[PDB]
Amino acid sequence: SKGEELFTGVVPILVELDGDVNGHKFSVSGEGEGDATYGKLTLKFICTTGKLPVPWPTLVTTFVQCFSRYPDHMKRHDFFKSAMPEGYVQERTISFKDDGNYKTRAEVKFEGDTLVNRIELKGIDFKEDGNILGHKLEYNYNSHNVYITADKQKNGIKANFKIRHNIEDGSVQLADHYQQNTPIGDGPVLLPDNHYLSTQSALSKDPNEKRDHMVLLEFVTAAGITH
Repeated sequence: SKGEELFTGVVPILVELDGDVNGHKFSVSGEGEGDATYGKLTLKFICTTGKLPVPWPTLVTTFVQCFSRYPDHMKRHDFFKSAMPEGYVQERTISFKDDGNYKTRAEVKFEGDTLVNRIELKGIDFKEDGNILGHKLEYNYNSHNVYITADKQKNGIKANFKIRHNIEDGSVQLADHYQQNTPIGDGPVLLPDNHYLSTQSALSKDPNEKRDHMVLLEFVTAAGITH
């Protein structure tokens, strides 16, 4: 795609989110950069409204799959870069097993040379002292497979996957994800064969930062297609 050529180097990223979870309103701003050549993301997020009212890990998937590394032989399956620069809408329902749900709608597109992810998040049905509103999730992150399929009538894609959040008692909080993405612009986009993105993420803190924040280092590779 022409879109692909926009990602051969390091690209600066901005993330802006506004959220309302059970009437707790909040905002997050993030900055960093992506290097799709290496499937690599580096960002720092800051809650600008005070304390974040949900655990940071629960927002990772919401906070730019155009930075995944597509092997050369899988170039024809990279919807995400093909929609650039005009971008794509990304919508999800995230269902926290035996707790509430997030519904997210985001638009991912270039503003100048910067790749931007603008998100609105709404959370309902949460338990006041469940794992989310009760802040019972560990500050860490597991490795997943994101299963993608074409969604031809939308000129886009779907994804379906299961995120695992470790709980501080040693258990696990499942977050089922269902995702749909729709291109914004009028150039041709790539409608892929079924495949998956293999993810890994490391969460950390900046020792000099006293605002509520998250540092994220993430690597993602497309897989599941041999030729």
